[PDB]
Amino acid sequence: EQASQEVKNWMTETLLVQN
Amino acid sequence: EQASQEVKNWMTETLLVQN
Repeated sequence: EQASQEVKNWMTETLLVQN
Repeated sequence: EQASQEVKNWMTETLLVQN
């Protein structure tokens, strides 16, 4: 599961800010 | 920095394998 609702939110937001 | 059941499973397993 590369991304999933909750996971997608963190994956994008978290990584988005980092990058 | 953040983990939640599903997120924890991926965060650990996914990152565990990577590292």
